[PDB]
Amino acid sequence: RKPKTGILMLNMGGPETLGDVHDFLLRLFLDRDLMTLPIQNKLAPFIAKRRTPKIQEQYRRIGGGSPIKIWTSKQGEGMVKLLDELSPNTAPHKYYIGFRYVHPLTEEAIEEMERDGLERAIAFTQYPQYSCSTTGSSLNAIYRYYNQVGRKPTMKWSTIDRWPTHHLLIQCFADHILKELDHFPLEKRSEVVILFSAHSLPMSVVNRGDPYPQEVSATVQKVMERLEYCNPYRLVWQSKVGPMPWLGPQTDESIKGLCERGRKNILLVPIAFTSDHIETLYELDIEYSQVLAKECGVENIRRAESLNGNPLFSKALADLVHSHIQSNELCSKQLTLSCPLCVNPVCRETKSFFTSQQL
Amino acid sequence: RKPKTGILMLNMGGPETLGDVHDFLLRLFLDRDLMTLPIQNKLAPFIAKRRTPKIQEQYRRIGGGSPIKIWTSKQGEGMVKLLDELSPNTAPHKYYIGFRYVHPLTEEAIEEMERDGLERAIAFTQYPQYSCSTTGSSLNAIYRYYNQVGRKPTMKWSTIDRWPTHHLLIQCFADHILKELDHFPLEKRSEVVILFSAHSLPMSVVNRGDPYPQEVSATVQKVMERLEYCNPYRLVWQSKVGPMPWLGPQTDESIKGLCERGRKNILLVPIAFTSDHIETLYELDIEYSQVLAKECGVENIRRAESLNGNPLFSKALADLVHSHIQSNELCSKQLTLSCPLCVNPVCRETKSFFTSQQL
Ligand code: FDE
Ligand code: FDE
Ligand SMILES: C[C@H](CCC(=O)O)[C@H]1CC[C@H]2[C@@H]3[C@H](O)C[C@@H]4C[C@H](O)CC[C@]4(C)[C@H]3C[C@H](O)[C@]12C
Ligand SMILES: C[C@H](CCC(=O)O)[C@H]1CC[C@H]2[C@@H]3[C@H](O)C[C@@H]4C[C@H](O)CC[C@]4(C)[C@H]3C[C@H](O)[C@]12C
Ligand SMILES: C[C@H](CCC(=O)O)[C@H]1CC[C@H]2[C@@H]3[C@H](O)C[C@@H]4C[C@H](O)CC[C@]4(C)[C@H]3C[C@H](O)[C@]12C
Ligand SMILES: C[C@H](CCC(=O)O)[C@H]1CC[C@H]2[C@@H]3[C@H](O)C[C@@H]4C[C@H](O)CC[C@]4(C)[C@H]3C[C@H](O)[C@]12C
Ligand code: FES
Ligand code: FES
Ligand SMILES: [Cl-]
Repeated sequence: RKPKTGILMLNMGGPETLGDVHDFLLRLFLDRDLMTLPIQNKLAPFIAKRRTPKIQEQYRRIGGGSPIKIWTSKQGEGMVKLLDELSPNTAPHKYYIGFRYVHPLTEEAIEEMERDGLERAIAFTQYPQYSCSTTGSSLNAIYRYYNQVGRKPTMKWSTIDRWPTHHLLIQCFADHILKELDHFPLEKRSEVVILFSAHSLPMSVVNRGDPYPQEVSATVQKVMERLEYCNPYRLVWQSKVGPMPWLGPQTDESIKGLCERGRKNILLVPIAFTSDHIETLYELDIEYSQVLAKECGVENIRRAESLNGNPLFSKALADLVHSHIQSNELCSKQLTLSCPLCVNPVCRETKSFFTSQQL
Repeated sequence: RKPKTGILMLNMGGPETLGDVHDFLLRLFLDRDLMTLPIQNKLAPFIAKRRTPKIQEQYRRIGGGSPIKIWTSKQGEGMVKLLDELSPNTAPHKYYIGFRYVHPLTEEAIEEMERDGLERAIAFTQYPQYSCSTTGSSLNAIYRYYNQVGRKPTMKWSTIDRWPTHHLLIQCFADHILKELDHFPLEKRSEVVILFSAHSLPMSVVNRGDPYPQEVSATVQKVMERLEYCNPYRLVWQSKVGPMPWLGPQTDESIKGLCERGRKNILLVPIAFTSDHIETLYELDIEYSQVLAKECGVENIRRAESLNGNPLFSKALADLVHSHIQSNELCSKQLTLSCPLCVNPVCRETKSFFTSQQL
């Protein structure tokens, strides 16, 4: 039996091996939805080859590459098997992986989606919190596809563009946090500082009105509420890159700063990206961690697990697709509003694309 | 009969008349908990004198002054009256007004709380979201007082240092928003953009690790969930003041930007300060409102009411004190953690002051 309802899972993806790094950065620095540079078509191929060594080193430090493709597939299969039982009417359900910077590319997934002749297609972002640089770009890619190809869609599109506070997403964070808290000495458990750490954004993106900072902040509050504020916490921002101003406090500074002030037990929480990724300076570079413990007497710096393959996550995914199908909405109301200082002509077009879909 | 349980309502206060503007600014720029300047004791008087004209002008544009004292008394009386019934064991209760920069000063209130012979004092901040420059300074003032009169408290202190998501606070916001939405033509309601507007913080305070932006974001999300995301929204920051970088987007530029992009109906919501204050450029300056109205034809720009006299607010204030008293907590868990990059040695002393209190 042919597939009825297709679920396109959107993410930036990641280099499978250190060999895939160059082409990851290449596509990344070419993404005008993410950034605009002078003579970009020529500077991109450069910067990519230029930073490849550095990025290659960082991925080596965490296993040799990104496991996103595998976790997404395993999560997708778990979502589908549950979707076939939850909503018989829209079954069979089939999932497609739509990575932005590496194969299987977004356009490739759409292209294949068109061929299987689906009745309904769902652009399901894998970023719980919305940013024009993440979800925005993935959704813009879909619009850019049909327009670069020159023809209209042959299936009904809709989208789950954000889910910063989905009750089952919150339950998974709380569970992973409790699980890691148990790894600290029993007599220090209540002194542990929970440090929520999300990827920073350049202030120029924040200042034009990106909704990301506000949604990440909302996820954090729901998690602490579920945990009944058992420990103190802070929302900090990691991996800023370059010399320009980025939203702080930086995770690096915060850990050092916190240690210089007596807090020896820290629990980092990946609150805005659901799969493993590049870690922070004090977790990786061993030379810096020594100086740290030698002066501040750092006791424990731990990191909660990523929602990788927790089966309770698949239940979160399927529950979202199910609700979406039952509500008949084409996108959240937040998507109908562009950033106050948006200067990307494609944003409006992508918006209209989804609000204008049939059914 | 004498007062048993005293409730100290903390806030920055405000100039009652245009004549009280100088001393207000004076005490403000002298606040070391708010900002640190070189030879501050000399520079403060100058800055205060140099800005009084502009601030007097601003307050005149809104009626000639701030009504914070009157509204706080009203809410205070309503809170006390409701407590005496909710908590008979701690009754009778008495509210005191502790403004930071104008009479009745924080110190004046504490000094009077002693004389009344209270056997319990509650430092209750009127800012739902915590910032070191707001609630932090007012709490630091309580510690700075006893550390001046060289003596110790004759009563037991405790504090309600934050309440960003108190359910009755959320209901009030949603009620005022719905009520204001009705003032727009009904054929345009669903298109009204809800602009939550909170006072900005300098980027140096944000990067230091101030919890304010994350708590304000939490209030926003709670309010929108309560309204069913009936309209699109954005959290923006107002009253920048100065040349240095502050957290954006700025309310002024967001309104201009939103209008330049076809969003004609905007609803402004004062989400982080519960009483009337200085408004934005497009609400005051008539020269700008016109340019805006004709360069990009804006239809309606309205501001929801401040949670001034709404009785449901008094009920929120009372429900908080009651819950606080029955939980037996001395402060929130969050107060036990200082900012990652704190450089104010008084902060941790203020912390110990509250966590070390009897019972
Ligand atoms: C401008 C910008 C913005 C943004 C945003 C963001 C968000 C919201 C999220 C995110 C993410 C990310 N990224 Fe992001 N972002 C950016 C960027 C970037 C770059 C450039 C890169 C590559 C690396 C280097 O250094 O080069 C990235 C990248 C990135 C990735 C990979 C990395 C790691 O670390 O792992 C991640 C996952 N990013 N992101
Ligand atoms: C640095 C800083 C920080 C901060 C924060 C804050 C928050 C969180 C909240 C707030 C508030 C306020 N303020 Fe604030 N702040 C600041 C500041 C300031 C100043 C300088 C002033 C006076 C005015 C002028 O211009 O000078 C103020 C001020 C202020 C007041 C008065 C105004 C109006 O607008 O009305 C208000 C209410 N503040 N705020
Ligand atoms: C000027 C432009 C930013 C323009 C803008 O923000 O509006 C910035 C962004 C990318 C930068 C370039 C990239 O960082 C790659 C190169 C880095 C070298 O250290 C300087 C030359 C170099 C070629 C940079 C020149 C210049 O600083 C660029 C081109
Ligand atoms: C960090 C990287 C340069 C790396 C390198 O030279 O090795 C530089 C080059 C292109 C830069 C970006 C582009 O200049 C476009 C944006 C310009 C804004 O002022 C900051 C964010 C912004 C998104 C920049 C972030 C950062 O400074 C980038 C990404
Ligand atoms: C140098 C000092 C900041 C020191 C520090 O951060 O460690 C800053 C903060 C307050 C500033 C002063 C205030 O802004 C008041 C004046 C403003 C004028 O535009 C310049 C002179 C002026 C007198 C400023 C001189 C200088 O930039 C000051 C004194
Ligand atoms: C706006 C005001 C000067 C007003 C005037 O000259 O008429 C200046 C003088 C003191 C300055 C503050 C002080 O320099 C202390 C802080 C320094 C940080 O770098 C920015 C925020 C910070 C809080 C400054 C905000 C703003 O630039 C202030 C408040
Ligand atoms: S950059 Fe946010 S809608 Fe275009
Ligand atoms: S500045 Fe935040 S605790 Fe001191
Ligand atoms: Cl829009």
